[PDB]
Amino acid sequence: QHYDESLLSRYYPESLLKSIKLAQQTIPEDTKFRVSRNVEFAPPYLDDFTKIHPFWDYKPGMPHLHAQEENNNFSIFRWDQVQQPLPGEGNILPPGVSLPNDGGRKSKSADVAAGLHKQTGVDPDYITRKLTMKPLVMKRVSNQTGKGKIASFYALVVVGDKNGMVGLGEGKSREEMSKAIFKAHWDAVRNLKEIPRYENRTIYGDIDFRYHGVKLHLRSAKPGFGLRVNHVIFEICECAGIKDLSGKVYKSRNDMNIAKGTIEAFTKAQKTLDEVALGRGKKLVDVRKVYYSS
Amino acid sequence: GNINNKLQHLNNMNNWNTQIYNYNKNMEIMNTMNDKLINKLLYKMMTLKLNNMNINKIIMSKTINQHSLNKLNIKFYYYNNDINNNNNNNNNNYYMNMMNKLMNIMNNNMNNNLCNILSYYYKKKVTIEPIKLSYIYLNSDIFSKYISLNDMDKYNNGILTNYQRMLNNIMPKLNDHNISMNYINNINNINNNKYNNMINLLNNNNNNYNNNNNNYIGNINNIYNNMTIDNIPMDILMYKYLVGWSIKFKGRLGRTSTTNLLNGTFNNKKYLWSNINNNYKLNYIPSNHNLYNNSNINKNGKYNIKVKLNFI
Amino acid sequence: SADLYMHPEKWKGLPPQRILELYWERMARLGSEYKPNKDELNALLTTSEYSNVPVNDIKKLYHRGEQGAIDIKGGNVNRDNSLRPFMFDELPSQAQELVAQHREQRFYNRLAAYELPLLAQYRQEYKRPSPESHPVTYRYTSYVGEEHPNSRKVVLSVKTKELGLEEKSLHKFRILARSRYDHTTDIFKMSSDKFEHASQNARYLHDILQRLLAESKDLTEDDFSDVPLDTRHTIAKSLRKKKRDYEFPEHWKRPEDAPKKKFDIVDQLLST
Amino acid sequence: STRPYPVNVEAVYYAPLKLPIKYGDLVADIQLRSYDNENLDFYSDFILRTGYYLGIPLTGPKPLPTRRERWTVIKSPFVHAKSKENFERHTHKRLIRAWDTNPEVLQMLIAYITKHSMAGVGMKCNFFQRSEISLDLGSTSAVGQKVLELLDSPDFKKHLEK
Amino acid sequence: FRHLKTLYPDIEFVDLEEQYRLSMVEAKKRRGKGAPKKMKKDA
RNA sequence: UUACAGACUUAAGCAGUGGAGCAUGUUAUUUAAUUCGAUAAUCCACGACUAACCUUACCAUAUUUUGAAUAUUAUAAUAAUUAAAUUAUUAUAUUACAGGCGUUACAUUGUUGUCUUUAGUUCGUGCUGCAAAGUUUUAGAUUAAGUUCAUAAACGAACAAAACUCCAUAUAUAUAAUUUUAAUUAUAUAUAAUUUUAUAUUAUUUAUUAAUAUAAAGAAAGGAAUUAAGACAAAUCAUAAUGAUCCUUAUAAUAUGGGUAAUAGACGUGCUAUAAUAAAAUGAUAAUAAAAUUAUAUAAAAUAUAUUUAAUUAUAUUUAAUUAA
Ligand SMILES: [K+]
Ligand SMILES: [K+]
Ligand SMILES: [K+]
Ligand SMILES: [K+]
Ligand SMILES: [K+]
Ligand SMILES: [K+]
Ligand SMILES: [Mg+2]
Ligand SMILES: [Mg+2]
Ligand SMILES: [Mg+2]
Ligand SMILES: [Mg+2]
Ligand SMILES: [Mg+2]
Ligand SMILES: [Mg+2]
Ligand SMILES: [Mg+2]
Ligand SMILES: [Mg+2]
Ligand SMILES: [Mg+2]
Ligand SMILES: [Mg+2]
Ligand SMILES: [Mg+2]
Ligand SMILES: [Mg+2]
Ligand SMILES: [Mg+2]
Repeated sequence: QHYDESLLSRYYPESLLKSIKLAQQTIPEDTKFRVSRNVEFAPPYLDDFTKIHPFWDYKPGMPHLHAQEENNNFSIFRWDQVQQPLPGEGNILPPGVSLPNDGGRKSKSADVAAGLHKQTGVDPDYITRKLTMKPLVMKRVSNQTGKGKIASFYALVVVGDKNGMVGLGEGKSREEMSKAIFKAHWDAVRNLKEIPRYENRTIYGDIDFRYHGVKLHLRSAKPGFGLRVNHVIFEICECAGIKDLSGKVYKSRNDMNIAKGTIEAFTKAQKTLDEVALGRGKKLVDVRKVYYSS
Repeated sequence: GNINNKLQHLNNMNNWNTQIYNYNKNMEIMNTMNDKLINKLLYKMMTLKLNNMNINKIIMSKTINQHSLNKLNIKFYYYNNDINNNNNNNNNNYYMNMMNKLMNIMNNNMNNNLCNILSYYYKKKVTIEPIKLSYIYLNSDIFSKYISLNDMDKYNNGILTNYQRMLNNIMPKLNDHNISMNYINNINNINNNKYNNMINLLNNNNNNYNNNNNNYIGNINNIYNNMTIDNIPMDILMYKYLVGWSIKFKGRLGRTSTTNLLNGTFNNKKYLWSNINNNYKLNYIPSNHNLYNNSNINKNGKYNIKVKLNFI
Repeated sequence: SADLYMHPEKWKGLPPQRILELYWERMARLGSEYKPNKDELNALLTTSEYSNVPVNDIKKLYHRGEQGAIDIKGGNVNRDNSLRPFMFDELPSQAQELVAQHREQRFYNRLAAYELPLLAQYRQEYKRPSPESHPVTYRYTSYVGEEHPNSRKVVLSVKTKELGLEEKSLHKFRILARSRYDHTTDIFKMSSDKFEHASQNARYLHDILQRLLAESKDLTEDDFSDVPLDTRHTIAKSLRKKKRDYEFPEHWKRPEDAPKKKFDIVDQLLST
Repeated sequence: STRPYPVNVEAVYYAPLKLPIKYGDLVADIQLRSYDNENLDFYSDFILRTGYYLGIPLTGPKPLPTRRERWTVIKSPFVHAKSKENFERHTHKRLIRAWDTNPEVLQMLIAYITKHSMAGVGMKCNFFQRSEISLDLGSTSAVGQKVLELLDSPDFKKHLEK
Repeated sequence: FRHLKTLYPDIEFVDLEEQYRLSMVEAKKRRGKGAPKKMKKDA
């Protein structure tokens, strides 16, 4: 289409009007333009080509194959910065990717909390604020293969809220011990269980429990007695919220099997007074508690 | 589509470092020899010293010699780590560091610019365009030269456990499959936006005899409605994301030892799920892969650094 | 102005960035021939606020250089950020090559849109040389942007029957041309690259043409009418080119078997 | 009213326009050569656009037969002449012809397309000038000179004496 | 490279290949493996 | 130590090798020197895609000594700079050296030869075992073959693939004012198959199946590249490059000539031949190609001589056209 100078003079710069006038006197109005399917001269988008893009066009003053300035008339005298910054926002961050501005600030507890919430539905706040994690076993194991000995890091950890909820988790990693502990912490939260506690301080009576080769003899204790037990059992009691306990381990004292045996004993070897009362149809009275009641 | 657009494929002319055709074959051989010699000379002009203990090594890629009918343009990428004044002040605005002095003799110096000297060597107008790369892992040539020449104290007694870790956290591990599928969806959207524009411009009628010969659909604006420079160009550009990188070492660092570091993807799925077709550079190197080797000399002798990058 | 950077006396009153740009231009354009100037330093001190650089430092930096800045810094130990993480702010060098390709395309598109149309001012109507007054054709060759020996070559070709020679003189002309005349096409072609310049070679062929024509038109002594034209050179050339000199027999054509256009009412109705 | 896109901008998005040949006087042959087709074809398209505005009827780009050069090497540096690698180079060729144009306009075409040439493209131009039989003012070897000098030197004159 | 010290006096270029060679010469001198003094024609 | 499967391995067919002469490489020996490798597969027309001189690395004789480099310090000749000194260039001289096909591929870079494993590794999550560990159906089916498919407390991801490609082929569009003509072509772009469908038969895991045939549609029948690991401390320091060690009036440099071409035996690889399903002549309106080459050139036609009517073959004379669809 041929347009009058008035219309074209309200959209295009004066410097380009003469070229438009000459083209409208050389190309007849009845020209039937054909599309080339061999050579693509024009870009894949529409452009009047009246403005120089700061990125998609050659930089004015920069030397290049098609620079029209004389070699003594270039205007780039500083070379410490990139001449043509990326267009638009200034980045090419893929959709769904985040710029790693800060590195090394993640909290392993928050990383465990986010993953478990997405995989199991547990509350992230409880994991990151209410739970305490304590490593119990940290060693290196090895497998003999045709290529050679392959070492692995093994971590056994216990987590708990100090208010009845405790869990045991194990983790393995061929790379580093930190990865093994992360997996163990992840596993421990998934294995969280509630353990009965008498007066939220001790166990109900005494426990004689056999876990594989470990013989566990645990006795309930008076208030203010403290924890007088194997060091492995001590850590578990701290996480679980047991304050008073006495005990002795016979036969095997393998740390791993003491920890698992203890967790099993606290759940499978205890019976609350309420459960005993209901099962037998009898009333069970704590004499010490009644003595100080109204 | 991919090879018919300047933003979706690498021109085969770029596969060669000397881009020339002369009817006079002897002059072509001479120009080729001059490009190798100047490339060597430029490599010797990159090491600069301010004081005995301030030696700035600029890492330069190989030169791209664009020989047209009227001029020769020497394009190269360079990396420089400004270690002398890397402050937050504007003191650099009141003096020319050594790298600026070096770059200003290429074209700006009015009396002894390197372009005029070379213009007599080549008997044609010559221009030099240095292009600064801010990271050393954006060009395989610069990356290999840096390791070979600057990271020797890290792999001369085996590859440091920290050195390797840094060479593995350079880039976040982008998911090539979703990036490849995002690219293909954008192409389909652009292709379906133009077909809809024409279908509408035809159904609306924008000589019946002439309605069987001409193919002019109508106003350029309507055919390209909603296809501008602000949304089409950056979405179709290829080789925009580093998705893989392998750094190898070899030589004596009393027997030669080779250590190989491999991290990421060395393929492109944009070619599988779409009609887009891959192209081999020099007929043996896939377009996505850029491989370069750099050697240096230590107390024991020669050792080679072989780096390969996969940009999709 | 282009020469402003050479006149630091005239920088006073310019905006802050312009003065810094002129300070950077004088250093880049002079290089080793750069000598500190008071006027230049006076203007740079006026930019101590645009850059927030202490007015004292400016003076040191202006006289010391990079070393001065290293002292102001207090040390020369800057972290080695060679393996720093990528901030998705720059493009790979291979993608920068595809952007350069597109910068070139746009450069040519802009020339075709607004620069080529201006060439229509130089259109000249073809002043055709009459085919009868201008029968000779001189071919010149130019290898653009190259030194090529063949650029000197000039070729001269003319149809003998357009030379205005009588019958007897035309025969003598063709006899004396020998291998340079092709009877089949009637073309007399001679080339010369003996001299170093094409103009010299063009004159040489022209002079030979005048000499050959004069001898052919001087039939006072010998006309060489007894001597028949020798075509052995042309025959040898013909044997090296394949001759497809066979056409479909006319008595085999069956025009009555050709498809007959059918009647289409729609096309017949769409025309009215 | 939308933004008007004039015919000059629109032309860029379509195949280059060609002017009809009236007389058929071939005035120039432009042959372009490259080791790759992409720049060769793009540049050829640009020449047609330049010629149209200059008023030059142009034909082409006619593709001429591609030349193939071949080299066979032995991959090993010293021995093992049984494994040989193949290498090749292709010269791509295009012919653009100009008709019924004055010499001055033809020189403007060559000058402009030379100023804006592409990397790795070569150009040969054959110009054809029709002239009159008789013109006004028209349109010794080093070895021979030395021979005369040598034959006059005493080492040769001492024998030529008769 | 030898012409660069006069074309661009302001800039100080370093020839790493030449510099490497000179260090290897000094090292051999320290190990006693230096080169014998060359005989003079006058002798 | 068992059982599987694969190839591994023969046969058939065509022409050969092994025999003669010659060509060529190697060995051995000789020689002033017969330069040096490579030298089972994976050397032996190999390095070498051309050894009269050169090439050349060897021998004889004669000759050169900071030598081809960089720098230092002097001396000059020269041009600028600066008020005669400075700086530039050049030459000479000076001393660190330069130079070395000298040694070491078993000290190296790089490259290459040969074979072999290459539906396999690692990571994430899940699950089993107190645990080291395992991840289970399965020693799955099928194919010439990862070939194709199915399946299991496993499920994914990522690389090792394959494919996606490129070539060829068929077709379409564009380009050529169809005398640069081969339009029966040239070369850009695009499409096509990893073929598809129906029916009968035989097997099956019998069903929505394979093997088969039959019918129909189709131009459709062949290739390349495509990477990971390891080994022989396999070849190369003689394509170039590096360390160590050795030579420095000589193990460096130049010239003349010679040698690498020697000859008892032996070996590899070729050529020619030992005649009639095969050799030799002759075949001009000229039976029928493709791919290459021509500015450090390709050389037409013609004439002359061998040489005879002429042709043919060889060379000389002359140097047409073309630096090329
Ligand atoms: K001889
Ligand atoms: K060996
Ligand atoms: K697992
Ligand atoms: K034809
Ligand atoms: K010889
Ligand atoms: K016979
Ligand atoms: Mg001639
Ligand atoms: Mg003949
Ligand atoms: Mg021919
Ligand atoms: Mg034999
Ligand atoms: Mg000799
Ligand atoms: Mg010799
Ligand atoms: Mg040495
Ligand atoms: Mg020697
Ligand atoms: Mg368990
Ligand atoms: Mg050996
Ligand atoms: Mg020999
Ligand atoms: Mg024939
Ligand atoms: Mg002849």
